[PDB]
Amino acid sequence: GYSDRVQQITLGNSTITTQEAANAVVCYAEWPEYLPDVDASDVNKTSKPDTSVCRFYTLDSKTWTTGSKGWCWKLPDALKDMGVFGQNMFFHSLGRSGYTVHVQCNATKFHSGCLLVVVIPEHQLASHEGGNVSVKYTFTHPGERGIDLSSANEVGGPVKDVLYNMNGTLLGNLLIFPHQFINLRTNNTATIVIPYINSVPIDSMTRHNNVSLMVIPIAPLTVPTGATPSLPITVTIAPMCTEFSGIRSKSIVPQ
Amino acid sequence: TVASISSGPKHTQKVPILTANETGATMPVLPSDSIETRTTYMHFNGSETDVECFLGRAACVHVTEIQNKDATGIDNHREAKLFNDWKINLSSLVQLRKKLELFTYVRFDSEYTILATASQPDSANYSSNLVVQAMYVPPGAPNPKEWDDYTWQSASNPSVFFKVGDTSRFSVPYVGLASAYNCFYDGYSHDDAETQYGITVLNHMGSMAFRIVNEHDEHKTLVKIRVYHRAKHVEAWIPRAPRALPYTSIGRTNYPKNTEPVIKKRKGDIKSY
Amino acid sequence: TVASISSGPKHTQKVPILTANETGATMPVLPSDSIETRTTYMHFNGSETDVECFLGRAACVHVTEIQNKDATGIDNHREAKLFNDWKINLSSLVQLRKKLELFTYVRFDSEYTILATASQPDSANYSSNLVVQAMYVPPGAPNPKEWDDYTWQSASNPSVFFKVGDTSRFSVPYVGLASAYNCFYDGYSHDDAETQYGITVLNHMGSMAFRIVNEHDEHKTLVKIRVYHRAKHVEAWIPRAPRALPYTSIGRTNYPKNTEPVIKKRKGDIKSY
Amino acid sequence: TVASISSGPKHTQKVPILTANETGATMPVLPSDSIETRTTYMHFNGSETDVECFLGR
Amino acid sequence: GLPTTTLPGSGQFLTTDDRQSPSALPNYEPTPRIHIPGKVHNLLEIIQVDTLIPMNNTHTKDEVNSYLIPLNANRQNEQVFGTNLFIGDGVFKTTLLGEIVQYYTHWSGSLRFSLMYTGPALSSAKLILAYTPPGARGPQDRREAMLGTHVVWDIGLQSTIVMTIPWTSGVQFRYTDPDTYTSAGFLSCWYQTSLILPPETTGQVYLLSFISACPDFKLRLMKDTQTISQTVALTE
Amino acid sequence: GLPTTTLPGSGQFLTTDDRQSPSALPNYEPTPRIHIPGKVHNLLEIIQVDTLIPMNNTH
Amino acid sequence: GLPTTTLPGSGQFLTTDDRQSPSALPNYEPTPRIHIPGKVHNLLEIIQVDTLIPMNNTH
Amino acid sequence: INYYKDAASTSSAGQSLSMDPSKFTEPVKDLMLKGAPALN
Amino acid sequence: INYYKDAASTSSAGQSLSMDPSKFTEPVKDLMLKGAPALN
Amino acid sequence: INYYKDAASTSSAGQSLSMDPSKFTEPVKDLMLKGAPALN
Ligand SMILES: Cc1cc(CCCCCCCOc2ccc(C3=N[C@@H](C)CO3)cc2)on1
Ligand SMILES: Cc1cc(CCCCCCCOc2ccc(C3=N[C@@H](C)CO3)cc2)on1
Repeated sequence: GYSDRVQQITLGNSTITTQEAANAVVCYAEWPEYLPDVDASDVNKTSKPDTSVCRFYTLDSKTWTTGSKGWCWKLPDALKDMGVFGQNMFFHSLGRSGYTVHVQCNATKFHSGCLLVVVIPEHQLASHEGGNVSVKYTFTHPGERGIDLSSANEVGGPVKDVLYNMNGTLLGNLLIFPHQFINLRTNNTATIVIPYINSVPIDSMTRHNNVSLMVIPIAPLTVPTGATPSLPITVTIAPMCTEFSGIRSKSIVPQ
Repeated sequence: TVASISSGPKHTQKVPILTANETGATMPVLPSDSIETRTTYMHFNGSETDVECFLGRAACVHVTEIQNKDATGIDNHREAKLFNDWKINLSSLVQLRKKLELFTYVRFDSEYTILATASQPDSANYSSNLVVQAMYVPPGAPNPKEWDDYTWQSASNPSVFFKVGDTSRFSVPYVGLASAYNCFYDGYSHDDAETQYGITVLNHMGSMAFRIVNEHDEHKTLVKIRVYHRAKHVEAWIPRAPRALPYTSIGRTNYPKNTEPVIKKRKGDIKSY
Repeated sequence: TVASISSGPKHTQKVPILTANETGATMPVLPSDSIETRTTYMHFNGSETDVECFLGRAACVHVTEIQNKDATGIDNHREAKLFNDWKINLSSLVQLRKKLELFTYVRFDSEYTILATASQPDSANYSSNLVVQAMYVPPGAPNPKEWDDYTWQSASNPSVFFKVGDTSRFSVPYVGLASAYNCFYDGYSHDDAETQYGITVLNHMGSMAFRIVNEHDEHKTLVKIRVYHRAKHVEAWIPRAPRALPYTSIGRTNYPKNTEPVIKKRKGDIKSY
Repeated sequence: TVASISSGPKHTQKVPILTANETGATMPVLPSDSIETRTTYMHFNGSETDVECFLGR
Repeated sequence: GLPTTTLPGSGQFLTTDDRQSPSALPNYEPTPRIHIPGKVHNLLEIIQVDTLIPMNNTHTKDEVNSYLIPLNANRQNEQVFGTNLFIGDGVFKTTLLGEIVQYYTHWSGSLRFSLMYTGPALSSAKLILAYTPPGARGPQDRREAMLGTHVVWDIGLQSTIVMTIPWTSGVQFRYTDPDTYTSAGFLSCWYQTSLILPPETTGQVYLLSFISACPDFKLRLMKDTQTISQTVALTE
Repeated sequence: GLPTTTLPGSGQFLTTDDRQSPSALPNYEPTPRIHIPGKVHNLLEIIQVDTLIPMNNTH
Repeated sequence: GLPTTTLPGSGQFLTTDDRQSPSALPNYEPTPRIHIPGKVHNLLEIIQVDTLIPMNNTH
Repeated sequence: INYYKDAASTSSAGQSLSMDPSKFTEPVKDLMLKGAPALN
Repeated sequence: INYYKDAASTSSAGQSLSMDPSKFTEPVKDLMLKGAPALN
Repeated sequence: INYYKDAASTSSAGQSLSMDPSKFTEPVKDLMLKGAPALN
């Protein structure tokens, strides 16, 4: 009586149940694991807070309306302030982590709409100015708020044009990245497990984000007659196999 | 190898063509799941689509130019093209760039070919024979100030001398600092409020300096350098969506404003053929 | 091997020389069936009549020309021969064409040799040294518009750079879409009422583009390109009647009107020697 | 080859980090004598610092 | 001294040749490789992942909406969409498949075309997808369409339908770039019965459509893509 | 570096010589051969089929 | 005479390449080596000897 | 025959002949069998 | 010795030494023996 | 393969792979053990 459909994920002191899942994706078919010695470089023993950092943090909720263009969060940024995960983050020189991402959106059998939930490794954004204008730090570190693709261009911020993925590629091809759809008629959640993907064994958690999670409405939300025209979307994310190394004074970052 | 097996009528409870794309999978459906097929063999291996093959041919990565002329009274050799210099990079020209950016991280050895041809746009009695000297000036090492500085001694820095009209060829191991080169980097060099974003900060490869060894003749001679790059021993990770809009800058993803629609509009209906 | 066996007088009921040609056969009759012969050996193998040998020597297949000159103010490089281009084909010149069309389908690898020589028809101080760059522009890939377009980067398209006066040589596998190249094709590309007839539609091989890499000197230089083609690994099917009338077009069988009698008229009688 | 071995807390009478430089020696002290380390390998031979290489171009 | 003769081609530079060269950095030791998920070995590996087709190409500036094929409730017998199968051009051209095919001159193989339905769960519909092999015109009505490769799709719990365009061809390779002789057919879709919405519901519903290549597929003779060009070298 | 000497004829192009060359299309896979009746191997095979002689050349 | 083809790079001088050359002094006999204390093999050997740092740079 | 000492100086590599699209085409956590229902 | 990797790059092929004119000179359905009458 | 007769004409030497810093880092007459007191 197991269905692909019902699932339970327990991680730390927190549990999620979905009764309307559509399997789960594990990026590149690899599950998060700690850093092996053969791959290690820094000689420091690392710190593995385990259950105090590897639990589920639910970010603040978004509201899908007929005019929504899509939202974008960066990792580990989105979690920069969650509990002890965040403290560890500002206090060590280097850290490394994988995540379980669970995006939630329920409706009824009269609604229609379909969101794309995708994880993009190394999502370098484009400046809407063109040329070689850079995208300032603050703009690519929105924190739990994430970036709202239907917000206005700002100065020093990225471009927010959806048919171009914020980088000069077409929305249609985002499907080459680990992703899952939430089609109100099928699905009510999306779950993706992200292994740590980098060109170095461990890195800085503040100067470099290693994935952007993106939720994009593709088939517009259509509510039943005289229904309220909107649904909330909630994102809950859990660091998994986290390791921190090179402890010290506590980083100070712009803004 | 069979490309298609033989398959006949079906009346089952087992439907391989109905799936749920919401899952993120592309189910491996074949012609024989939905029509009646006959056996056929592949006769093919997919040899020429190997990434080593795809990135393994020489591509032009840079065209520069230097001239041989009397430096007498020149206050700025660099500025007179008495010796140009190139900030090594692999995204200045776009044919090869779009190919590499199909991947996120890439690792390979490089084979460089350098072709140098001379031009004599204004009245010369003859064509002189010039020897070019291209130096590798990695970051931290004195960079040439005049076309005949102590720098050119290049006692510790690899340099090649070849003749204009000829070609020079040598191969450099993968010089990246990390395990792969980042084709993309969503980071900064530090948490500064105004530091540049992108890979410009990561792809710190240093520059390469060219000059003519010959002193000047009576006429002036323009030498134009073309650098070709071939990846050998390629390794590529994490495929990405291909580049759709035009490029504007080395190292940023930025596209131009008021660009044009990249998807061709139908001449007719959705229903049109 | 015997070329003739010894044979003596015959008075038989078994006549090998009477046959019925209406059957379509050529009965294998020999000297020894009708005269008295002596033994003789062949001393020969027929080596130099092998089709690999017959089609295996280089033949000139194309002569084109490009010039190096100041492109300043040229509105149409292609038109100034600032870079010509050739619609690859193998019937433009006829010596090799008649040889190939002795067969209906032919399959082979090609070895190309390209000789480039320069001419300076009007007053020059000297002969410059130019490097040619020939690109393979298969169908579907951007074709060059100026003599120094992004196209020439040729990041994915094989190109060779050699010096004028020298020769370039490389070999291309059999690139046909079918199992053999059609020397003839009695069809159309589709059942259209006005589409072209012939092979022109089948022998879609794309074109090859040449240019000089050098910028301009003070004089002008004419470079004339000759492409030679040698078949290697030849396979030929279905022999046909040799070409009798002159050719008029690449890819059609058409002969010229009011052509001349191709059979030599006797100077004398049927009875004449 | 290991570049660093794994080493944990220490509370000894055996102090490798106190020396007397007046002796003229450079005592071979390592990260693992004064912090807690994890194993890591060298992955490197020191090929390009050989004097033949240094004076050989 | 051993006697030699040099052949035609000496000194040429062929961008596609593969030979040895002296290393400029003798004895240098590259950084160790660490493990990174996601390694690609063949472009054939990636063109089997499906991506969305902007089938609804009828707009005037690129929009998220050209990915949506609309469906109308209560229409009978009628046609949902049509397209030829020049995978190197037109709708296909910007898709990952289209985009890679363009790096090669010839392709052969089967294509997988699937449609995922996004209408309310309490609605229902039956569509017919038809592949018309080269030689006939794009079908003009379902009767015409239904006589060639087709699948009646019944919209249900299982949200997507995967249609395969089996390789139907005389010649074993076709050009990517639009060739006539080499052309592959048409793909059309019609109401089999009709879309029906539940009460309290209204308007258009959309289908998303994807394209990917079957394991069948072959691509050969690499060349340059018409999809990217430039007028001056970029700088930093 | 192995010592060599080049002989007379170096650099010449003889249309009849038979040597190896680099392939411009590294790794390309040609179309499979299918069977076709009629293969010719030697011109000696075909000159044994008889054909008509315009003997009456007098026109 | 063995057929050859020369590749791109022929005739170049790369200061970092390592090949054989004819000896200008054929048959000459170098002075014997005697023992000398102190041989260095790697620069890695010497950067492990400590030296003083002008830390007080303020002059 | 390598004429040179360093590995970077050798010619192009030789075909992976690796090929495994499943990391890209089927990265699902619970295995999907073709023919069995997608969602149970 | 092939110096190159691809088959197209090898020299000319070597003599068929196949040679069988009968597909062209005697494509008759019922075998004709020289010496026996052509038409029986 | 050496093509030449004299030893000077051969290419560069090959890595010492000798490496022993103790003549430079620990030339002390009585051996010092790390961890034991420097001056007893
Ligand atoms: C004489 C002489 C001259 C030289 C040059 C040595 C080569 C050094 C260059 C190293 C390779 O440089 C790069 C730069 C960028 C990238 C790259 N950028 C991303 C888009 C992808 O790859 C890769 C290699 O060596 N000897
Ligand atoms: C640089 C560079 C330049 C090139 C050219 C590649 C060769 C492509 C040409 C392929 C062979 O072309 C043909 C064309 C026609 C025929 C043919 N036509 C009939 C009469 C018979 O054969 C055969 C081969 O490759 N690299």
